[PDB]
Amino acid sequence: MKVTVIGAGNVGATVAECVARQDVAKEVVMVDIKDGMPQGKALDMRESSPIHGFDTRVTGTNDYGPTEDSDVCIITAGLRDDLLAKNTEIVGGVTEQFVEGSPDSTIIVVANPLDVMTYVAYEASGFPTNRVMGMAGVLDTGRFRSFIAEELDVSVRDVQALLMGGHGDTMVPLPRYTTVGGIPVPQLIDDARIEEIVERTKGAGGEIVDLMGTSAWYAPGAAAAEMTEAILKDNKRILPCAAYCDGEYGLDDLFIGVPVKLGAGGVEEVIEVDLDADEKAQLKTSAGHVHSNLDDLQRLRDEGK
Amino acid sequence: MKVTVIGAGNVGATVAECVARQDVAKEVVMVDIKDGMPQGKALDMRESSPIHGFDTRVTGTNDYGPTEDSDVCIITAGLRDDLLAKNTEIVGGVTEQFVEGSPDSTIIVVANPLDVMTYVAYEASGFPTNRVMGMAGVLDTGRFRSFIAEELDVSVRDVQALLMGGHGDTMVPLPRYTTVGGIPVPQLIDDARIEEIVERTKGAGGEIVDLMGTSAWYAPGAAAAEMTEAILKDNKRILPCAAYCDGEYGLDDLFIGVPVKLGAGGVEEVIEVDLDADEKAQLKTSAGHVHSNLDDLQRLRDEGK
Amino acid sequence: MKVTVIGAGNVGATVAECVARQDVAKEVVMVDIKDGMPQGKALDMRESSPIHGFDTRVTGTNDYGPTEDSDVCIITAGLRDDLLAKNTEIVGGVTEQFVEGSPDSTIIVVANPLDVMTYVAYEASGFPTNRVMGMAGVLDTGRFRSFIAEELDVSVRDVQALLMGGHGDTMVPLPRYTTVGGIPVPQLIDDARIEEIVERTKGAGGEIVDLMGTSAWYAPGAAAAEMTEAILKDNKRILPCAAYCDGEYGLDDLFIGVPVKLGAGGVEEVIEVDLDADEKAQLKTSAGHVHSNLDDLQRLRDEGK
Amino acid sequence: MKVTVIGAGNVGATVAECVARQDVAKEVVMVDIKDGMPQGKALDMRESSPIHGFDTRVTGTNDYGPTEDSDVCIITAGLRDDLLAKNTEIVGGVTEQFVEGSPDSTIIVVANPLDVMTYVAYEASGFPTNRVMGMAGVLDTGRFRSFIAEELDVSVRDVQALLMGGHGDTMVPLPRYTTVGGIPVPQLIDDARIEEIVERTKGAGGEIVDLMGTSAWYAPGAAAAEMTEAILKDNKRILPCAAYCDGEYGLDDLFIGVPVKLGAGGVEEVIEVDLDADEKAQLKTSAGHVHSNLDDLQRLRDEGK
Repeated sequence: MKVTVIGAGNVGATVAECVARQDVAKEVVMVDIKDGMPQGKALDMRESSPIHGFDTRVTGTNDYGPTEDSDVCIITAGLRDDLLAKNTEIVGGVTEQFVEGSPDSTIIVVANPLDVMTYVAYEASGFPTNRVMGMAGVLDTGRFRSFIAEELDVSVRDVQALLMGGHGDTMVPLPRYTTVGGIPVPQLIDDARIEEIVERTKGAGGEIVDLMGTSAWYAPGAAAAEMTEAILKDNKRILPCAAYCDGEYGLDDLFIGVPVKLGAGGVEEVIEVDLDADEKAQLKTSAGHVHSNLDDLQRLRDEGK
Repeated sequence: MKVTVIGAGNVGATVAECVARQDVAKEVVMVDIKDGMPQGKALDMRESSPIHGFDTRVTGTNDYGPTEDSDVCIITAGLRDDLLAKNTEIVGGVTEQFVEGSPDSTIIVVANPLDVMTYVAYEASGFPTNRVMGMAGVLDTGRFRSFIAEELDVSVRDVQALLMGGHGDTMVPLPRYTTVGGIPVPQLIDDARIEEIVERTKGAGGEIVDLMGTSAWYAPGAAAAEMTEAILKDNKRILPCAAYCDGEYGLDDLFIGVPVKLGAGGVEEVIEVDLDADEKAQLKTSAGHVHSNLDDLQRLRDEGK
Repeated sequence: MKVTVIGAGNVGATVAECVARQDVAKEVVMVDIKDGMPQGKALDMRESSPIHGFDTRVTGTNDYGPTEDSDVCIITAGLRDDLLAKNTEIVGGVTEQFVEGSPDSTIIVVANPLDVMTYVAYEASGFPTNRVMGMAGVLDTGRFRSFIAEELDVSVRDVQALLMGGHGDTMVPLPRYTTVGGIPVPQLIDDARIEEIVERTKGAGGEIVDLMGTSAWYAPGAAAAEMTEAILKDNKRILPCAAYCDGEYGLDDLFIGVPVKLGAGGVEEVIEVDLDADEKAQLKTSAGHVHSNLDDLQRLRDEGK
Repeated sequence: MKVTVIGAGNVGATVAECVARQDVAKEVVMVDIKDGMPQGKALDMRESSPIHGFDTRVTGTNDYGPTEDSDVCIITAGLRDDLLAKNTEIVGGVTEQFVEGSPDSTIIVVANPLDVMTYVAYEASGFPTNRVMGMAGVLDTGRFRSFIAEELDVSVRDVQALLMGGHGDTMVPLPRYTTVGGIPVPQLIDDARIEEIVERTKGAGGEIVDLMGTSAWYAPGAAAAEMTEAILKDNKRILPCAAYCDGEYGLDDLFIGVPVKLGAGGVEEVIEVDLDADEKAQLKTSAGHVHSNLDDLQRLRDEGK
């Protein structure tokens, strides 16, 4: 099996290196427009291979030829209307370039705004809906779990969480569907502290930008690599991702963050969890925000932007 | 760090090999009364070490000298009144033999009946209550999770469960504290099927005996090795184990299956989860059964048995 | 990918569990004639899967239906003329039963006498020579490396060794092709001690039988599982195995222990290392012994045995 | 156990993340002068911890307080006379700052020029010679092995190599002490191709700089993390590192690249491999170059630089 990562910056390179370390794929190919960068990073990773002990071949290139016949593609290239326009162009374009040579692939998008970029890639791909998804929920939940584990001083291995919706303010937290060793977290942490943690999770990306002046990559890269492993292994992970919904949660014709079953078939099922009145209202708001962005897309298209 | 496993039969040898494969401990020592068995198994494991790639030294012996200054001890030696008498003698005796040379150790008991044998070891040890525990819940939950994952066709990595109480009929299942990707399992599986799975979990040990004519070891060994890793790593796992309860769940002066935080301090906390009326009634019944066994212990002591 | 293990005794079950723990194959199937044993062991392994964290499905059966469309098969069923006759019957028979349903598989034999049983399986298989091999060298080298690492008090990770030929007296040790952190072992250990270690390696199987009264399984199982991983991953391991030689080392028409490149194509290359006069003489003797066994095969066939 | 990494740039952060992923240390602390960078990177790594599944706590700070009572320290801070002066100041200074709070630590230096910086740190540390070493050989050998594995199309797991001396032109390659599955590489690759690979290894750092415009970090970080693991695990790895030599190879009073045994005692032994006339001449030249740098140090000290 063969994996392509589009974009060889911090996030893309992290995806590539994490997939290569798993030693499941035969090859991982980084493609990027910047001459020499994917080549240098790939060479550095290959030189690390005997030390870590993986045989996955890592390649870097500026052309799409070497990405041909890929099984999985992770799209990380990407920098309100200006951004939507700029990233739409980047994501749509690289998707077109990629799918010509890999018609049987499954695509994982990591570009903002994430739910809308997932749709942009789906449309440019010509693939069925199950073959395109976005990484967000796994990062958001990894963050939430890390904060919970820190608060309780418990192993991260025993904290599980479900989060839905979009990123940031439109992210939909589900503390009652967050557990520690099977125990719902509201039994262990009080409401005010849970709400503090929810707010930190919503702003987590910006928090890191504020500290170091650029956005995260270790956790975003790990999250996309986990989704890649599930596809390659066909192991049926249940993870929250940006996925096409047809009727679930009463949403339709929409890519948004939902729990899914992931395997060789891409998004094999969208799981429907019970949401109470307030949670439905939050999800409705988040869906409204995705539709707003979709509307802006067409307006910007109309205007030649 | 150094680990002793008392008993070099199928379960003990599995504990030893699993701990050695983790490559955390410097040494693992199997001690057993049968001349040549722990020696042969340890030699076979050492000869496997370059193939698997672990440096943990595995030793086998018939004497307690080589177990001295151990950090963790897992007691697996062990074959109603006849059994209680026989295993009490074995477990109490090996505990006495062991603790003389390892006064600073933490003990994990794997002998039936499990809750009572955990007490027998505690009493023979002279250790504080936090330093002695029994393996049961991790095996029971591993079983329950495996059945759930099989039923839903989902990754075992995404199924979590909490079970309390004793083994078998007195095991206390908590399906509402069982989740798949964060989603409570009763939302996904209907009541009749959940009850089928609960009953299979209760009888799981006997099921294997009925198939192959002797009791399990891969899963019991893995479970005790997981508990050992938590102590060695001080990683604060939240796991159900037979632990001393002082007031939790309204139980007192009692070792029974409860969720605990495990680390270098042994049982560092007993976590109290919310139990509804029926669950409390089930736990009360299970506690009653442990007390019955404790009563039988003293009767058999009185009678010279 | 799918792996079958024929024989669910100590060695076969170890192969199965080790392959399942690697979490590379989708399924591992143990087949054995003894009702209930493979079923019980497979169930125990499945119940361990959430504790260890693997999604490979382990199945046990008494029939060959469930082994169909396997990619790799490891044959471990098997108990001088009496043994050769008995194991020839077992190995030839199970091979016939297996290949009917898995015509595209690669076979790894673990039955004694190993070089001759590898040929017996090849003949019963109808497969090309590259698709059938025997496990011996990886076990012998794992043993030799473990003894060297113990003698020097160095990591097993840094000791490498090459051994050729058959098992036991006809095993061909190559101390000058044995290194520690790249340093040939004769520079570190003196001749008399190297010869002690060579003799221990030759008798290692019997040593364990003498200690515990039955033969090893942890290291033999690990060795066959390593060979299985190489095929599944197509990672091009260079390992000593019983392989068909056409001209290499001047041997012809012969399965015997040689360094090979292993990948998806089975034995992809037989590597020819330089042997000095004494080493050639030893290999010639070992080949003579394999031919003797091959001769006995046909004599026993002639005699209706 | 606790690990400090001085410098939170690409290399230091890679060391930290690699050590944290091993899940052996309780805590890893990155310290760096740049406000916010180690904090941001550490937060990103902590948020990745539930996804990868490690409990090692990663901390970032601009002060040395949080590094106190560290067991291992990896020094990666650091940018001919100008460089020697600049890095001497950085390395000596951070060493002084660090050892005040961690008097029982072992130090691994990753700053250029590597052999001389290892001495600078040793002198600033007040530690015995066994407690200070430099990372170079493991990176150089990882590179050489990767090139060999690529050339032969074999697993990196089966290629081992020994390299001594300094970095670059003064690096001392030992192709006859380089093996593939135990087979010396000159038996498989011809002289001209081996020399090509040796020259590529010598210039490997510059090759990457030439491709991407900045120096490597995946492989350098992996190499220092491997050395850290050996100390933490006390596993007795035999690896080439910059270590203090007292009489070995006829060198004296000198830190230079040699094969060593690494464990809890730091550099526990310097192993002496047999060198032929040409190899001795190469090592003598490399030692001459280290002494030249040592001489320059004192000249620059004399001159107030």
